[PDB]
Amino acid sequence: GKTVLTCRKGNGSVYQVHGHKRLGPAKLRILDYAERHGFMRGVVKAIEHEPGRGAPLARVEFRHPYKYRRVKELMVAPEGMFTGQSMLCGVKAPLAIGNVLPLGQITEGCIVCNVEAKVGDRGTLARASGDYCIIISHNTETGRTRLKLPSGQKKTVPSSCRAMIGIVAGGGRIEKPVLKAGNSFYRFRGKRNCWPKVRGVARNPVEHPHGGGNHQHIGHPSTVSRHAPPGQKVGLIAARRTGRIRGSRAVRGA
RNA sequence: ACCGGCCCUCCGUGGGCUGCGCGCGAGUGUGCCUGUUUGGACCCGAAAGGUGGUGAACUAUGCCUGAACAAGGUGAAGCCCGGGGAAACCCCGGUGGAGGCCUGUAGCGAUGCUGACGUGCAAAUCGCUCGUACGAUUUGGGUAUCGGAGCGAAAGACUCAUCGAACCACCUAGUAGCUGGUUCACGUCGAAGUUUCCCUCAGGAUAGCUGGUGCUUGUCAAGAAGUAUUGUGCGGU
RNA sequence: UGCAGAUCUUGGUUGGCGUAGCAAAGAUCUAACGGAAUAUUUUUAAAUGCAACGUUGGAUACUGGAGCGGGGAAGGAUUUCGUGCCAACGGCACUCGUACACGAGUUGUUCGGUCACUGAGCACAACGUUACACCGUUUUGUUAGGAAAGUGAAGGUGCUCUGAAAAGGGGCAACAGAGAACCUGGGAU
RNA sequence: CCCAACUGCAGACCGUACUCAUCACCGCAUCAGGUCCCCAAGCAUCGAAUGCUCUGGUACAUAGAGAAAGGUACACUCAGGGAAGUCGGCAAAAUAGAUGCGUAAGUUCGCAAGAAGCAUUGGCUCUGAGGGCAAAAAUUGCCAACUCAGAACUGCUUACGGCGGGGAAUCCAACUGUAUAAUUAAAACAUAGGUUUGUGAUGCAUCCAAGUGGUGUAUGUCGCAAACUGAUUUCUGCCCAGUGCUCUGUGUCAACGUGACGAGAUUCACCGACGCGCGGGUAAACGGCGGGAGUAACUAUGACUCUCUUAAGGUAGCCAAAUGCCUCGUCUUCCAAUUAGAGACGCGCAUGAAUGGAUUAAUGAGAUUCCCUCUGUCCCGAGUUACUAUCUAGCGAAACGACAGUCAAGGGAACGGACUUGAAGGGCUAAGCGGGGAAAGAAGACCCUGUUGAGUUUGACUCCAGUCUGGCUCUGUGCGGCGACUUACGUUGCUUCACUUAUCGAAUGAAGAGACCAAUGGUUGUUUUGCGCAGUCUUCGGGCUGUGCGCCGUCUAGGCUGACGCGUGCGGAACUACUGCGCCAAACGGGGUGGUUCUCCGGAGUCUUGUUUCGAGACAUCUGCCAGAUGGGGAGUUUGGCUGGGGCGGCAUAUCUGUUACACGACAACGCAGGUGUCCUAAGGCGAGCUCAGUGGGAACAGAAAUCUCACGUGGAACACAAGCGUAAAUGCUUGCUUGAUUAACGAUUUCCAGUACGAAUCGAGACUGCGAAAGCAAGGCCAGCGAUCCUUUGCGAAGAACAGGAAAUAUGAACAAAUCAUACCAGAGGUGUCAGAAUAAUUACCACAGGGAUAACUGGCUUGUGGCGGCCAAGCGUUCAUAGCGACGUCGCUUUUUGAUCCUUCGAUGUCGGCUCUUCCUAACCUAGCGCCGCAGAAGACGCUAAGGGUUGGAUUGUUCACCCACUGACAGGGAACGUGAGCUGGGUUUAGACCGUCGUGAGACAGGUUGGUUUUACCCUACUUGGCUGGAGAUUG
RNA sequence: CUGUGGAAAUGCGAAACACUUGCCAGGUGACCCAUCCAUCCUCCCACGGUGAGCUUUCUUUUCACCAUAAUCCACUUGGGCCUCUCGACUUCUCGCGUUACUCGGAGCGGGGGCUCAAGAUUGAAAAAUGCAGCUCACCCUACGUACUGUUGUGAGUUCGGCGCAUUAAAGCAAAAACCUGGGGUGUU
RNA sequence: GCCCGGAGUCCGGGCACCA
Ligand SMILES: [K+]
Ligand SMILES: [K+]
Ligand SMILES: [K+]
Ligand SMILES: [K+]
Ligand SMILES: [K+]
Ligand SMILES: [K+]
Ligand SMILES: [K+]
Ligand SMILES: [K+]
Ligand SMILES: [K+]
Ligand SMILES: [K+]
Ligand SMILES: [K+]
Ligand SMILES: [K+]
Ligand SMILES: [Mg+2]
Ligand SMILES: [Mg+2]
Ligand SMILES: [Mg+2]
Ligand SMILES: [Mg+2]
Ligand SMILES: [Mg+2]
Ligand SMILES: [Mg+2]
Ligand SMILES: [Mg+2]
Ligand SMILES: [Mg+2]
Ligand SMILES: [Mg+2]
Ligand SMILES: [Mg+2]
Ligand SMILES: [Mg+2]
Ligand SMILES: [Mg+2]
Ligand SMILES: [Mg+2]
Ligand SMILES: [Mg+2]
Ligand SMILES: [Mg+2]
Ligand SMILES: [Mg+2]
Ligand SMILES: [Mg+2]
Ligand SMILES: [Mg+2]
Ligand SMILES: [Mg+2]
Ligand SMILES: [Mg+2]
Ligand SMILES: [Mg+2]
Ligand SMILES: [Mg+2]
Ligand SMILES: [Mg+2]
Ligand SMILES: [Mg+2]
Ligand SMILES: [Mg+2]
Ligand SMILES: [Mg+2]
Ligand SMILES: [Mg+2]
Ligand SMILES: [Mg+2]
Ligand SMILES: [Mg+2]
Ligand SMILES: [Mg+2]
Ligand SMILES: [Mg+2]
Ligand SMILES: [Mg+2]
Ligand SMILES: [Mg+2]
Ligand SMILES: [Mg+2]
Ligand SMILES: [Mg+2]
Ligand SMILES: [Mg+2]
Ligand SMILES: [Mg+2]
Ligand SMILES: [Mg+2]
Ligand SMILES: [Mg+2]
Ligand SMILES: [Mg+2]
Ligand SMILES: [Mg+2]
Ligand SMILES: [Mg+2]
Ligand SMILES: [Mg+2]
Ligand SMILES: [Mg+2]
Ligand SMILES: [Mg+2]
Ligand SMILES: [Mg+2]
Ligand SMILES: [Mg+2]
Ligand SMILES: [Mg+2]
Ligand SMILES: [Mg+2]
Ligand SMILES: [Mg+2]
Ligand SMILES: [Mg+2]
Ligand SMILES: [Mg+2]
Ligand SMILES: [Mg+2]
Ligand SMILES: [Mg+2]
Ligand SMILES: [Mg+2]
Ligand SMILES: [Mg+2]
Ligand SMILES: [Mg+2]
Ligand SMILES: [Mg+2]
Ligand SMILES: [Mg+2]
Ligand SMILES: [Mg+2]
Ligand SMILES: [Mg+2]
Ligand SMILES: [Mg+2]
Ligand SMILES: [Mg+2]
Ligand SMILES: [Mg+2]
Ligand SMILES: [Mg+2]
Ligand SMILES: [Mg+2]
Ligand SMILES: [Mg+2]
Ligand SMILES: [Mg+2]
Ligand SMILES: [Mg+2]
Ligand code: NA
Ligand code: NA
Ligand code: NA
Ligand code: NA
Ligand code: NA
Ligand code: NA
Ligand code: NA
Ligand code: NA
Ligand code: NA
Ligand code: NA
Ligand code: NA
Ligand code: NA
Ligand code: NA
Ligand code: NA
Ligand code: NA
Ligand code: NA
Ligand code: NA
Repeated sequence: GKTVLTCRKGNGSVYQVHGHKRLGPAKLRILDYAERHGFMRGVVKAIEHEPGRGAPLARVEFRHPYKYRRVKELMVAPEGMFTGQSMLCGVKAPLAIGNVLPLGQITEGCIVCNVEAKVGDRGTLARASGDYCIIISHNTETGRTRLKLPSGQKKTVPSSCRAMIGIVAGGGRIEKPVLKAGNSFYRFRGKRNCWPKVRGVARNPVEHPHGGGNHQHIGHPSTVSRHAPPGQKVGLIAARRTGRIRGSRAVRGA
């Protein structure tokens, strides 16, 4: 046979991200001495749109801690951010929408976004259009905090990780029907080469495990093992169950 | 009878087997022809397999930076002015110019005549007719992804007239129980398509039929005869 | 070391045969001149030198500005110009020619490129891997466990010492992007 | 030294001609193909449509003459009828601009829509409406542009170009789009909408020979990766038994470990993970979703009942549907007539629910039926034009070419140009034509064979990457817990917890770590910080253990309490406010030392048993090496034979009996009738006694059949089994005793046969025996019942005796000895049934090669069962009467228009159904001519004779031949000619590649099932035929 | 005096309104459709002067031409802003404006000003050029010399108005080079 | 063939195959 399309994407030749018009990575500011002992004040200068992303971004301007110069950062904007607003980051920052605080300084039951999973990672959780986390409890003996992720899972992180108060802007994006193949064409223009999609049963036996036959059909169960080699692992991978879901859903993941 | 080897018995000047043994040597070197075997192997011929390199100017898809798209039809939202009504709200006339909207040039395609040509203008072209024509649109240059690999709105399509595995050189004069060929004269002889075994049934080995070289002899006849006679046996058509 | 055949190899010759044809894009006519291509006869004029070629004037007609108009890129590289010339070539013809021969022609402070920008991208150095570099990384601000700055602010001396500040090696990739100081007339071919 | 206005001098390098295309580029070429950019006039007109023209550019494409046939056309017209043509309205005709009026069902309310349909349109002369700019303003004056609406008069030959035909229905796909360059544009793909799965980064998917390597990821669940269905509306039923996927506590599974016997190799015991088994879940995972009886007041049907059975027994819906074999189903409608269309019905070979069911407005170069208009598609053809062909001037090929070119019959390799017999035939030739040359092209692609392949699949055989799992190593420090070992003290195997230096993850331009707040810290230190107590050692110098006291060692914003003590705190000087945009750098000062110059110290806290900082941490998410499972993701190879083709079937593949078999022996077929892969310690061996099957006469229950008795009884019984042969004081039956079913020095021979092996059998010699009084019989059950090389495995070569290897002691392990281990020689056993003995699953319609007429699918040839057409005899039918007309039970033929049987010709090719067109032949006579006969009154008919000269139709449905209806007629006969006729046509069907459905298969795929779409090439040669001309010749050229 | 004028929008240029690659911050480069108005230019008309065409009859007629490069100097239309009006919708429903989807106490409109963009006019260049006519005029062989002439309210047309500027789950590259300012140096 | 388990021993499992 020939190589399956799932394996060909791993080479990454014509299937890499389109990033010519992107503005760069969106991160919180570097954790330094000032943020660990006091607070730094910044000003929101502009709200900008980046192709391939749903949530808007904010340009915040700070003063350099040690030099006579200005530092410009690029972050994911929470809902309610406006131009001219003052942003405070540090252990002594107050509790308000748009501030960045250590997780141990936020009262249980608050809504946060842009949460670090490692101290100094500069934000890796709850970054999509309308997502947020919820603080559940603090453990002062071990200095750890418990969070509820947008997927419904619970995670424990060190209390020195930072987070932003509020929810990400741009929510409710997936509620509008697309109605046209042309609209999907423009949506994927800024992400990567992955659309349109051809079904496996419509291909030939040389290309896909589902191809071939005088009728269009899979001839074997479509649930495939976790240990299957690449080129054989297509269909529903290591599925614990199949079919229409009746009742309360279970929590996805491991 | 003797030499070597394996044995049996009543244990003898018994017995019975076995050797590519002995039994007054015949070998060895060289020339030449014929036969068997390996090699390119009497001459020409596959579909395949492997090692290393060259191609995205045809064509497939992504990216960067440029260019292009007559003339009409229909008439969405928003806005204006009038009426009706207790209200809620409803109605007419304008304006405006939306749409993977319609007719239709250029452009991009290729439905029918199963038209023309069919040793052509052409190793796919020509004529009418036909699809679409502000969009998932057409197009220049640059750049990125390939050979058990690349790319594909998927037809096993396309990757320089080559693709159900490209091209170039080499291993390679690849192997072929199968098809084709195989160059002077006269003379003496002259067949078989049957038996047994073989993954054997388009092929071999084996016996038979044939040729050559003879050996030992005889000469009217040995171990002669596809025939009779006499005698003596066999038989169930 | 002897050939009649292997859809055998390489040359030459051959009937078919002066045959099949040389039928898309409408079309030419006339006088004069040129040319060896005539108005060519011994044995009145027609019935015995046909047919065809270039230039100029006139006539007729086509292309019909999405042109058999005027300029460029890719590609080609003397096909450009003058004079001469008709053996072979332009599947008919040639006195014509993008044919053949002999000589000529391309001029920039300002036009295009470059000096001198970045893009999709490439891959020297450094490091790592490989039996073997002919392998990998090398723009998400950016090489390398990584000492890659050779520049020089204020100040002193005299008419040339001491040192503040600057993180992230060296290149290439656009003749349609960025950039770029000149216009008309000519009797000047 | 800086500058303004001038001025003086100098301004480097490469490109520059021409072209950019119906002749300069790529297509072998000056090729009707292809190739990016800029400039773009006048009139008609909505106009870059189309037609004509000024500027600029061309007259370059081989020409002249000129009404043959047949052709091509970006050329036309036809009376009357109007699809009767055809598979099919293919092709052509036809509608058409603008303005006014008007417009159906259905519908997602947007559309459908230009729905459908009616009317007007020329020319000329007039009239009205629609505006700007000025002024001392419902006024006056001046002036531009081309639309719209009317009136009178007058005319038509309906008159350029350009420009939708329309309607009623069924099937499929929602729509725009894509897509097999060069035979398929579609119902296929995509799409929006819907559902499911994995996954919180040390992740999921995944590239890669390898590394601190790479992609989705410049990302973070409203995300990324992997599948299925295919808009909206209304819905999506039951099954977890099978296969798969997935989640939890003890049988089995490997290395590594831990112990034993032994001198050691060897061997044994215990321990030992994932996985597989057990136990759950899961169908919008692959898939699946029944039989048989009876039963209601006429019959029918069966609401009802019973029965067998499943994991569940097809629910809502829909149907002779692109799915129904029978089948042209049955009823209605459409027509004069319908294998067609529509609407109904449903025990549906084999419909059915995201392998999606049902329905749908709009859309479609998609499939099908009907209607209006229109027509040369047809009845049935005719006339005209331009370019060819035709003749001439110039120029000038190819294909093909054994040799050649008149027929009839015959035989022949079964369809001759050549051969046999007959019949024609003077020579040369121009234009046509498609009967023959089984004409040309291409070593048949269909079918079969080869110990040839390739693409694809999986439950084939043998393996490899990837994933998971165990062991060791990487690997360090303490305090404990639970066991083990050996005579409570020492090691060790697992572990709880606390550490940090190995290692791992992340961030940062390695940008402020920890302490100073003080110990179950260290105190051998940069330039001289140690001092005691107790115990115990000593090289007599001083150590070690445990303890104390000094030293290392130290500052600070704020806030409480009594400058200065104590506690707290832990490195701190921040506009408010409810939410909204200001500037900050290259040091001021102050001390010490130098002469208000130059330097040090603060401003700006000190220190470092040292790690850049966080997180984890001796684990794995790390490195390497062994071990196990999984693993069509990938590699390699295989997938019997015979055969009235091959396949399915069968075994004629190794073997036994009777017959074919022709009176020695031998003899074929997928010939006939039957057997074999076993069974028996007795069913083997011997001695003795006896006589079987059956029949007849007799005896309580007792009978046709129980047991007893007498007689006859040539085997009619028995002998394991198939059959044949054989046997009577026995080869049979009963009984007694036994192990000849052992060993048997390589003795010889028969059968098959090569005079090989294997199996079976025959005649002997030697040992020890059995039964017999003995002679004698017996080393299986008479003849069928079985197996090479290599490899594995068992038995025999006991103990002693021999001054030496001998008649009589098995041999070797090569320098030699002791004990193990291994090997050799002889006789058996574990098996090859394809049986003289390879280790082996499918598919190809995407297909390939070498060959085969040794072999199938057409024609032809032999045959004629079957099909068709006839005779002879005469039981009966015919009011009686065998024979007007028929004729059973039987029997004799003919034909090659059916289909079978065979395999002779053709596989380096003879174009494979039907229709259209055209000619000819046959007679078994439908009509037409003339007759005989009747159950012939007339009329209409039945049967038969001579006779093939003439004739033999128009339509609906279907690809059809065939079939069946409507209508006309004198009649609507049957057949042949390579199942006449494709270089004559057509291409509907059949039979490639695309795609859908049903059934089958795990799958790739299959179906003589249904459906839609799918290049038809060449004549100029010879002959034949049709016309057209030139010209010799009687010794048919001469005598 | 130590740049300077104006209450303000912001103006003033012979050389001190000098320097600023120590440093920092902005901007230009730099990107967006369609409608409407519309540049350079083209085509039509009107006005008429040079030469040709036709003229049996008509035609104050038909045709050709009628031009101004770069560079430099000195009233309109549109946008933004300042000032005054002791500042408008006080009051049953205010006002300005576009073909068009709207704007105003966070300051409409009106008078007067400042500034930007696109044009108009005037002049230097520039008539000395170019194009036609005459060329039996005045010459002779010279490319020879004199001389004459030199309106649009139309219809098209992307330069510009024009962007924080299009459908948008689509939101329209970057850098060199250059410009200005904040601080600082400098003149008295 | 090995390990088992359940009945001198027949079945059910998990493994292993040079005549
Ligand atoms: K040889
Ligand atoms: K190539
Ligand atoms: K429109
Ligand atoms: K309709
Ligand atoms: K369209
Ligand atoms: K299509
Ligand atoms: K199509
Ligand atoms: K289509
Ligand atoms: K001629
Ligand atoms: K000629
Ligand atoms: K000629
Ligand atoms: K012929
Ligand atoms: Mg990238
Ligand atoms: Mg900062
Ligand atoms: Mg397909
Ligand atoms: Mg596969
Ligand atoms: Mg298929
Ligand atoms: Mg070869
Ligand atoms: Mg091979
Ligand atoms: Mg290309
Ligand atoms: Mg259209
Ligand atoms: Mg054709
Ligand atoms: Mg296919
Ligand atoms: Mg050879
Ligand atoms: Mg031969
Ligand atoms: Mg002879
Ligand atoms: Mg064999
Ligand atoms: Mg020769
Ligand atoms: Mg000719
Ligand atoms: Mg021709
Ligand atoms: Mg013309
Ligand atoms: Mg020529
Ligand atoms: Mg030349
Ligand atoms: Mg780059
Ligand atoms: Mg440029
Ligand atoms: Mg330049
Ligand atoms: Mg051409
Ligand atoms: Mg007009
Ligand atoms: Mg045109
Ligand atoms: Mg036009
Ligand atoms: Mg020509
Ligand atoms: Mg007619
Ligand atoms: Mg008529
Ligand atoms: Mg018909
Ligand atoms: Mg048609
Ligand atoms: Mg209606
Ligand atoms: Mg109409
Ligand atoms: Mg469609
Ligand atoms: Mg379409
Ligand atoms: Mg095609
Ligand atoms: Mg749906
Ligand atoms: Mg649907
Ligand atoms: Mg199940
Ligand atoms: Mg049905
Ligand atoms: Mg049907
Ligand atoms: Mg019909
Ligand atoms: Mg079914
Ligand atoms: Mg279901
Ligand atoms: Mg189905
Ligand atoms: Mg459409
Ligand atoms: Mg279509
Ligand atoms: Mg004949
Ligand atoms: Mg012949
Ligand atoms: Mg062949
Ligand atoms: Mg064979
Ligand atoms: Mg395989
Ligand atoms: Mg005999
Ligand atoms: Mg015999
Ligand atoms: Mg006896
Ligand atoms: Mg015997
Ligand atoms: Mg197919
Ligand atoms: Mg044959
Ligand atoms: Mg042949
Ligand atoms: Mg042929
Ligand atoms: Mg033929
Ligand atoms: Mg026949
Ligand atoms: Mg035929
Ligand atoms: Mg044909
Ligand atoms: Mg035919
Ligand atoms: Mg024919
Ligand atoms: Mg078909
Ligand atoms: Na799809
Ligand atoms: Na399907
Ligand atoms: Na399916
Ligand atoms: Na459209
Ligand atoms: Na042969
Ligand atoms: Na042109
Ligand atoms: Na460059
Ligand atoms: Na050109
Ligand atoms: Na030409
Ligand atoms: Na589809
Ligand atoms: Na299951
Ligand atoms: Na049903
Ligand atoms: Na029907
Ligand atoms: Na750091
Ligand atoms: Na066979
Ligand atoms: Na017969
Ligand atoms: Na007759």
